[PDB]
Amino acid sequence: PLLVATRVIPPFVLSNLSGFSIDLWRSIATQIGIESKLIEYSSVPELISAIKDNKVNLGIAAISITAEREQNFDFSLPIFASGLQIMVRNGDIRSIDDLPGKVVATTAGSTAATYLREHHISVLEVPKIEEAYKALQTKKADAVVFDAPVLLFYAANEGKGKVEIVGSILREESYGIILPNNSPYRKPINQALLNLKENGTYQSLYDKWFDP
Amino acid sequence: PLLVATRVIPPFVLSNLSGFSIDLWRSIATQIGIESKLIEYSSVPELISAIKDNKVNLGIAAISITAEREQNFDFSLPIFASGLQIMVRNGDIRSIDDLPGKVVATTAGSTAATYLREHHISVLEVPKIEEAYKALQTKKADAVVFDAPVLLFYAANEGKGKVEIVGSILREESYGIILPNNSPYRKPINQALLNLKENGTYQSLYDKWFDPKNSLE
Amino acid sequence: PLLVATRVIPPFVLSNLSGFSIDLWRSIATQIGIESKLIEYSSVPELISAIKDNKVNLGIAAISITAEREQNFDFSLPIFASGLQIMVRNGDIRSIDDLPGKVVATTAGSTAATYLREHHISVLEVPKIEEAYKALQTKKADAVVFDAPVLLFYAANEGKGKVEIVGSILREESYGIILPNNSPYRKPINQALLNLKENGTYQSLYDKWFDP
Ligand SMILES: N[C@@H](CCC(=O)O)C(=O)O
Ligand SMILES: N[C@@H](CCC(=O)O)C(=O)O
Ligand SMILES: N[C@@H](CCC(=O)O)C(=O)O
Repeated sequence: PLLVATRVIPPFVLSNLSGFSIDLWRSIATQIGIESKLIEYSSVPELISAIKDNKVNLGIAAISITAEREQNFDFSLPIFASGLQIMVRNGDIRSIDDLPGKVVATTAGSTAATYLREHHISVLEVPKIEEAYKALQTKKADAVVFDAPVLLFYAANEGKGKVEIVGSILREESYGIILPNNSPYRKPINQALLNLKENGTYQSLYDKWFDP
Repeated sequence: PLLVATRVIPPFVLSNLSGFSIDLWRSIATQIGIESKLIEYSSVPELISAIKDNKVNLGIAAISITAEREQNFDFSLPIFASGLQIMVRNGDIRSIDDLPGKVVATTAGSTAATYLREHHISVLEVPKIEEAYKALQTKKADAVVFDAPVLLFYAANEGKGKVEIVGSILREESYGIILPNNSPYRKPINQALLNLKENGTYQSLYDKWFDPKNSLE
Repeated sequence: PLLVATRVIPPFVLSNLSGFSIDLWRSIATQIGIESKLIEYSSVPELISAIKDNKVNLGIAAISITAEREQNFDFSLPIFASGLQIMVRNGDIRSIDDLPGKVVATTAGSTAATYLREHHISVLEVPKIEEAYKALQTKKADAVVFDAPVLLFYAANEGKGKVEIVGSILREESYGIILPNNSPYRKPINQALLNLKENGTYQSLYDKWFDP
């Protein structure tokens, strides 16, 4: 059976195991005709090490496809469109223009953390995005920078009436299923994914988590 | 010097060779240190066969990534977000629901011809994109179904005030660079494209050939 | 019980089920002592996928034996000699040389379709041949290219006085019973067919359906 590394980050991955990426991988696994075990990891870099250490066959959650990651690993066709975005409390912070000199929360080992560090912005790195939302509400942080879809999902729910997404996408990124190089499952994964997109399953799955 | 198959389809590929894909490939190639020679093909299947028979090293144009093509060929990361859309003369056709029982023109060997056939719609598969537009005017066809980006360009230009685009995207498709299986150029192309997006080059190219508001994410 | 895929296409397969291919299959099945269940399909490609999906054990109608099909599937010995033919309204169009720039109607998924596309002729691909004939009479199409035996049958029947078969055979094609690769029924069917061809049964069936 295929060993699949995952990471908790709603609405793509939730535990109690559910979410967009979970339903998607399952539809993909069945599409191919193989069984798989989901192994949770605390962060993206940990999930990546699992790939590099050959502990799992692939990884899926809300993994950004980046040049640096593509350099040492491989990816399937994109499974979702994302991008970095700023979120503030419900001001003096309206865009990236205002970030220098502020404290911004985000998850450790994320493309957001890397982007913030490159811009020399003071960062409060937390293990789970949920803790960043708390830092913002408690005012420990002045803003949050993370993947647009995740922030929007939050604003649409728990964050309702308590936050605001400001500015434009600071960095366009798409999600993908990460794999080791020369993986024999990349093509069957892409193949299945394309089928799901061509038969209407991807759409149904999309609406379930992003279209009420 | 790599042999690169291309197919004329504005505004991605134009010839008087320019266009969005022409500029994108040039950047990717210049960044990788690769030099190339572009070879023109008359249709998508004709371009695919050149790849299949090892007559070229890869191909780029407005090539939809599909399950069927992915089965025998490889694709880079998507280079564009596109999809099929309906176009009629400026009626009784406003959406997919209005196609069955009608005749829709499109290019032979296109994802649009496939979509139409599979949905049991009568399709006039022409060998030349321009002939599809004609078939609509001549009324030989009731409507045309083709890539949205291409129809918009034709509409805002040569077909301005003579045609109209209707309904939403029938099916979303992304374009990619098609490569032979196990191609050693796949990863470096992906790496190049990713950097081009990260440094803004991609963004600038897109805005050069398209209108920001029409982006399909 | 063997599942047999069929497609309605007179005079080989007609509904009222009869026709040359239907009578031939019955004689073959009776001889091999096999019980069969017929399943109708809307197009040749649909019938083919039924074979590929193991949804049927074989297929018989007016199925052309081509390299592309033989590469992915198998065939019995030919059950008929056919070929592509041009039909016009009741002159100028007489060969492929007059088809450039013309609209030629035929069924979607057929060898005629593939032939026309490969020769860069505009082809109106309809799901039902009946539409092809209508398009010709309505002048939407300038001609129709389809299987000679089928067009001849039409011209003698519903088409009498409104159509004309012109020119010679564009491309010779034989019909066969299509099967999945490694099919254990190929040889017995072949054996059965040969016995019918050798004891006069084939001749009788041929005369019954193709005698002027
Ligand atoms: N898309 C982000 C998610 C990071 C996280 O899950 O914390 C990345 O791949 O870096
Ligand atoms: N995006 C279409 C283009 C068809 C064409 O260029 O004719 C495809 O890949 O089929
Ligand atoms: N002999 C044709 C028949 C097509 C049809 O029945 O639609 C073929 O095998 O393609």
